[PDB]
Amino acid sequence: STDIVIIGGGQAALSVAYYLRRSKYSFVMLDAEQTPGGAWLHGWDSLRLFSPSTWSSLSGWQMPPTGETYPSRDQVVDYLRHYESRYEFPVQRPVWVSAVNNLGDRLEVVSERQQWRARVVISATGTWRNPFIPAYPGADLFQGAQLHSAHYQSPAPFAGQKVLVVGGGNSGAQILAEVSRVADCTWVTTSEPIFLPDDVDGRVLFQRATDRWKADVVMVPPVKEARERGALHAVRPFTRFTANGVVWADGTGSAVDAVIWCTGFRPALAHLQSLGVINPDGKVDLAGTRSLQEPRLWLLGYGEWTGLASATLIGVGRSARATAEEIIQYLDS
Amino acid sequence: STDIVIIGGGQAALSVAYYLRRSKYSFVMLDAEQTPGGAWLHGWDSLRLFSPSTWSSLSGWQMPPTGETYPSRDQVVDYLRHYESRYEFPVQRPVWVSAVNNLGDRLEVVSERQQWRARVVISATGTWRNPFIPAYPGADLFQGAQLHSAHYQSPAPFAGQKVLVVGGGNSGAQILAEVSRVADCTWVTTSEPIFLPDDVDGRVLFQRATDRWKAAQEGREIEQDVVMVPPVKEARERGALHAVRPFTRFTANGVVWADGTGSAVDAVIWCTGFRPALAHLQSLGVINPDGKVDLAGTRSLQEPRLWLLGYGEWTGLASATLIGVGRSARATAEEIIQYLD
Amino acid sequence: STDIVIIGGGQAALSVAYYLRRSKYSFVMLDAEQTPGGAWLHGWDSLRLFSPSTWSSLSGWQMPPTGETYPSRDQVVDYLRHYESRYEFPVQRPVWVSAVNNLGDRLEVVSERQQWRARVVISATGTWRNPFIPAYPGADLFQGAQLHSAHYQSPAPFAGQKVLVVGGGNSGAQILAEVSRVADCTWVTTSEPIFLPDDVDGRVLFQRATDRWKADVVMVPPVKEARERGALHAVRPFTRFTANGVVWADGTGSAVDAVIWCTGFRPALAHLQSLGVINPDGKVDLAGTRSLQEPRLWLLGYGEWTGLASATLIGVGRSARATAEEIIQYLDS
Amino acid sequence: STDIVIIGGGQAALSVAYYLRRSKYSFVMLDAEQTPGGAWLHGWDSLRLFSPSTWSSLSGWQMPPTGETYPSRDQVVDYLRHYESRYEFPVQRPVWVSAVNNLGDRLEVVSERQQWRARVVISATGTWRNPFIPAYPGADLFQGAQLHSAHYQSPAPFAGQKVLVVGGGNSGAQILAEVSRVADCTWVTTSEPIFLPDDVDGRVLFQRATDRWKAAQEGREIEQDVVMVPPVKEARERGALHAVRPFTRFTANGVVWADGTGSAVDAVIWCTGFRPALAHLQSLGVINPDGKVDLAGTRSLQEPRLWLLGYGEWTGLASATLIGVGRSARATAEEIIQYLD
Ligand SMILES: Cc1cc2nc3c(=O)[nH]c(=O)nc-3n(C[C@H](O)[C@H](O)[C@H](O)COP(=O)(O)OP(=O)(O)OC[C@H]3O[C@@H](n4cnc5c(N)ncnc54)[C@H](O)[C@@H]3O)c2cc1C
Ligand SMILES: Cc1cc2nc3c(=O)[nH]c(=O)nc-3n(C[C@H](O)[C@H](O)[C@H](O)COP(=O)(O)OP(=O)(O)OC[C@H]3O[C@@H](n4cnc5c(N)ncnc54)[C@H](O)[C@@H]3O)c2cc1C
Ligand SMILES: Cc1cc2nc3c(=O)[nH]c(=O)nc-3n(C[C@H](O)[C@H](O)[C@H](O)COP(=O)(O)OP(=O)(O)OC[C@H]3O[C@@H](n4cnc5c(N)ncnc54)[C@H](O)[C@@H]3O)c2cc1C
Ligand SMILES: Cc1cc2nc3c(=O)[nH]c(=O)nc-3n(C[C@H](O)[C@H](O)[C@H](O)COP(=O)(O)OP(=O)(O)OC[C@H]3O[C@@H](n4cnc5c(N)ncnc54)[C@H](O)[C@@H]3O)c2cc1C
Repeated sequence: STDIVIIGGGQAALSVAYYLRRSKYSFVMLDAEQTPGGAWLHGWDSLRLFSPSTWSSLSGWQMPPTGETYPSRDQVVDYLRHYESRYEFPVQRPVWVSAVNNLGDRLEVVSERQQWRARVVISATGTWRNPFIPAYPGADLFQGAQLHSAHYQSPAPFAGQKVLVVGGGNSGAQILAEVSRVADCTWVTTSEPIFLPDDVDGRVLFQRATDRWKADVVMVPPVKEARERGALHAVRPFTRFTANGVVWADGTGSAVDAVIWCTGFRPALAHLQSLGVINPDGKVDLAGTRSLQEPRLWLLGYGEWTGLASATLIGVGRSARATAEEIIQYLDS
Repeated sequence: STDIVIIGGGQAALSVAYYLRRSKYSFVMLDAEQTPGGAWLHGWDSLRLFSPSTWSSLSGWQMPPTGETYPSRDQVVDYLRHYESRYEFPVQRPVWVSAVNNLGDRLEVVSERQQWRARVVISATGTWRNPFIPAYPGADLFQGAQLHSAHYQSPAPFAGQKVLVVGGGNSGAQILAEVSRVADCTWVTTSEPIFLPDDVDGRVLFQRATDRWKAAQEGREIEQDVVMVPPVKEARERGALHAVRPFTRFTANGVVWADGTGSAVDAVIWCTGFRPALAHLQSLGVINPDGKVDLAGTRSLQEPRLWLLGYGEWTGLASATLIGVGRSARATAEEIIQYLD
Repeated sequence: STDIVIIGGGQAALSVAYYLRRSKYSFVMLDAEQTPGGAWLHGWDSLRLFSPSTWSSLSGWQMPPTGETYPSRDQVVDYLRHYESRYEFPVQRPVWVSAVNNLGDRLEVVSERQQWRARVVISATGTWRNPFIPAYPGADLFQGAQLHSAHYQSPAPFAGQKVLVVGGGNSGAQILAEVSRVADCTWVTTSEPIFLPDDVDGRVLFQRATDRWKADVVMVPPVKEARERGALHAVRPFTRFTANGVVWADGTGSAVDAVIWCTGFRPALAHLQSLGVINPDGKVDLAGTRSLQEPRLWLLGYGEWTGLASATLIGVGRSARATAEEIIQYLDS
Repeated sequence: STDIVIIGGGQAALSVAYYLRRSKYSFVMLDAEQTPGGAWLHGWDSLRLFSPSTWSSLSGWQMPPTGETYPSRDQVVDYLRHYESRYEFPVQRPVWVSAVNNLGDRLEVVSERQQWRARVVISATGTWRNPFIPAYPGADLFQGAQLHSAHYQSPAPFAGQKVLVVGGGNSGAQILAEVSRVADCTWVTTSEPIFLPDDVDGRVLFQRATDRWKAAQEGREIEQDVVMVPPVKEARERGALHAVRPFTRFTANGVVWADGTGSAVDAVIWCTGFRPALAHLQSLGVINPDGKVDLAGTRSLQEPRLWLLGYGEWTGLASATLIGVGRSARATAEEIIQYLD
């Protein structure tokens, strides 16, 4: 029976925890992973961030520099691990929160073995656990291998395969870049993908949304190398799957052994279905981070819908600070 | 490492289990509840079915008869309890399945303490755990009590309250009927609610969809409501089933209607229904934009080792009813035995 | 060679014309119809507005009252006719504007027989001429009659037919109500339709957006009568057409002789394609009424995207006044 | 009241007309231009094709040869003029078709002064009249000159200017090549542009899509750029084909790039291409959300008395080219003669 339950223990949770720990109110953080790390523990082997440590730091404690390379997955995990420990956050892991229940004057946060009664709940569960794969005509038929980027690890199993990498943006480009080295790939995208200039990192992502808060594909090394191997040519979605291929709009067929779906993610709010707050679009209605339908619930770190850049290391701090503030207001009054 | 994992242990799971247990293939059933009973364990005190035991029976073993008329919640729980035990289904409870993962040639069904590798997964998790409450302007402001029908228990806490019962169909009518006796209620509905004739039960629900399933099967063309259970009939006689149309917004302690007038509201009981409770399938990527899965019959198009059973009209006409879930449950079992053979 | 060309001569054009005519600057209005009236000239026979004349008036001159009935189509046409004449707007009709061309320091507004050089263009062409019919699998096959609400006139040709009325909101309900009297109808809608209370008119539409600017189906008589004949039951979209029917999700077939598509309209900006300003969504990017890409172009009266309630008689005046203001500013400076 | 109305009178219209004129059925061609020529009448002064006359010929009558290499705009206009006249196509010009209306058993094709009742409509209106300019933050502010390639004529007005040529592919490269000589240009492109080898013309465009049409026909599986025309080659030699990536926003007299640096820009030539010019089909309700029509081949699914020809890859591989439009034009004629028979 604590004041604030933070569901999830990734960078967003950590961020809001940084801003609450000095306050009066109790909190616990529940996270589904074995160790610290958030979704980063499930990045592919070669995954690196698209901006340096300085543009990939949570509030307070900057990510330690990395030597001549954008931060690696393990390095991000490390930093979250150390960050969590540095500020001595009380995180219970592994814990799967199945539901958040309105018991009247407390919310109940429920897992298999334990429940927590709370005055406030912050849902910071990210997106990784809710990957999106669009349904195409023929999916029933397609015998070949299918793997969402969430679960992409290494290009080895795709060695020699006819592979479709599906979905634009950074994951598709980074995965294509890697898998095109060992397999014959086609990048399928809904729109012609748009690249940043070679000399700017994903900082420009943060910065664009700082301009918008004052009111596109990063050319990371592998992706740059893939341009040089003439492998970033994208095409438009196919019309349907066949048993071992796809048919494109022009009526032609192609063989496909494997599709890597880099089609992104939805907010992983399963644990909020019990609250009735999940809107038709699979999100929650918010003002800022705050649930309109349930104002003791805050949602943090999910995407543009919870705050410009909130689903980034550098960016999640604005809305995390503001969430902490609004929550401290709520609980004072 | 079994052949079929049935996620959930409500009447739908039971139904498909009845049809697989005689086969060669292994299965286990995982269910979230403490005991047998499915969502029925969470019905309100006075909840009764809208059709007799004969029209509320799973395959094989009929529900034992009940007096005067209509089976009670406990009686339905009882029958599921006994049904499960009668056919000796191996159900692990309580188990919360958090995700279904594609490991290549097995699906992994995952809970906190245990995982199961399976050749086939049947998701029969119902809707109760995914109640729907529509957002209205002002929900942020509304200080008064809010309770979805999922959690409605008894009218006692609403004693004397100004209550909105929101949402038509059977739950709203049955809850209104009960809560109007002790509180001042307004039934708010998107459309004028439509009542069945007083002398027909929810059997007509089943029957309509049998006509429509005779139609789809045979190939013929066809075309295209509140049961008057006792309490609901009584509520008509107390002139209490007058419904009005949605308000425009909440205020801190009321709602403002379209005409601009305000009303005080202490409590809103949302009888606005439920979505399919497929949280455990988000990990599979199969959840479509409408929060469902794309199916042919019960079968997942995107993931054909996954079947979905018992959720609603979208998994089969009448599949989300005791009597009705058996068609699609038999056909799921058949299709699954085909797949594995 | 005038200062302002107003393309289109419906209520939106009229509205902005009311606000410019007292100013210094010249303007002409070009409209495609034979007579005054805008899209109203193409309403079905029984079409009436969903709110009284007082809640269906343009600026200045109120619509004359109507006796115990919401204003009729002819009455709206009449009022536009008289309104246009009352303020002596110079409207050239019939004139089809095919394109708006950037000639440097003038825009050129082009029709077959005439061109106009202008400092400013206001596009107030409404939506009627750009009806939307969604494509369903099987449309190629469907032999039966098809008619968008734009062209619906009377229920007589549907006499005895198996009819699908497709699309919710007011047109579907009003057309269903009428056609269900003489044909066997199914109302197909993407979502369960939501009715206003019986004693409130489409004024509540205006009012909702006045609340939002300070910051759903009207039960018109026929539609009320149709509820009483138990005919407003809606169902969800079918999955596909067959040659003489549709197949629903449950796999069942139904015979359909006729589909009336009440699936609405897009903005009728064909004449702006030449300007390059039509965004991917088939609209123009705006601040208020003003084209971002082409700031001598204003768009008025189209929908929520040009202004809350701007596509209504009562509502179009806010954004029409503001357009006139912004245009008078532009041309002074 | 004719059988077939062909809307538009460019090379696509001509092509399908070649294939219908020997048939029994009447047709008329309506075209918006003052003279024959299609969009070619609006090409820039120095515009030449990217492949020789032999690879730029419509069906039947080949384009007459040209010296040194590559047919000029006037030469293409000429050939369309003569082609139209040679086969005596009845083309009404200038006629702007504003809408195509379904009157039941005829389609009505409408212009200001005249209407035509038709059993079949072929929309062959190209893309030129629907140029695309993407919106960037700051477009409201940008005071400097803006000109889509559609209207580019000559580099003279850009003399000495700081110019952005926006958009890759052939137009941007050809316009840059010309304007870089007289102005200070930056080529802005979404991706690094890719050049064909110096010794191959836009024939390779046709040929790629013949391989792909041999593939679709025969049923085999297959898989899935700037021609180095003379001026463009010259521009490489002047080191002027260096492209950069889109800027982030316009300012009043410049752009700000991603790195945060600013540049002055007097003029932007948008070589960002074209959409299908189907305005006259909005009235039919057939325009899909992507601004196209749903087709099987050339044929409208929603309105099967409507065919669309010559627009791009979506109406047929290479159909928006002189050499390429003939496959789909023959097949359209065939399908239309079938329909009417
Ligand atoms: C492929 C990829 C590349 C990216 N690259 C970058 C980059 O270069 N720079 C950048 O700034 N951002 C990047 N991001 C974005 C973002 O920083 C990561 O997505 C990060 O995972 C977001 O952290 P989070 O805390 O919002 O979500 P997560 O890291 O997912 O944290 C949520 C935590 O909550 C847990 N959880 C979920 N549900 C429950 C439950 N019911 N009960 C208990 N725990 C639960 C999860 O297991 C997880 O441990 C990238 C994202 C992806 C997918
Ligand atoms: C108010 C109301 C009245 C109704 N009245 C009738 C009636 O009169 N007659 C009739 O025939 N039908 C009626 N129904 C419909 C239907 O019979 C019930 O909804 C019933 O619960 C459907 O059974 P099910 O097995 O499909 O779903 P459920 O009964 O919910 O069973 C699914 C089981 O799966 C479990 N589960 C969910 N998620 C997980 C997970 N991740 N891991 C493990 N287990 C999980 C649930 O806890 C539950 O135990 C009614 C429904 C409602 C809401
Ligand atoms: C079925 C229906 C019912 C409605 N009911 C109501 C109601 O009850 N109350 C209410 O307030 N609103 C109602 N509306 C909304 C709105 O008031 C009407 O749509 C009205 O038509 C909008 O007027 P407008 O001037 O924006 O558009 P329009 O009336 O279409 O005016 C545009 C004019 O521009 C012309 N035009 C188009 N393109 C060109 C071109 N290229 N060159 C020259 N001229 C051109 C058109 O022919 C037309 O004459 C309704 C709309 C519909 C469709
Ligand atoms: C810069 C550029 C370079 C190109 N170079 C080559 C090349 O080298 N080789 C090659 O093979 N192809 C080339 N193309 C492609 C193609 O040959 C041209 O686009 C050509 O115009 C396509 O012919 P069309 O008949 O399909 O379209 P169009 O030539 O535009 O003809 C359509 C006709 O219909 C008319 N029209 C439009 N709307 C209406 C209406 N509502 N009513 C009546 N008439 C209407 C138009 O005015 C036009 O006269 C090029 C295209 C561009 C833009």
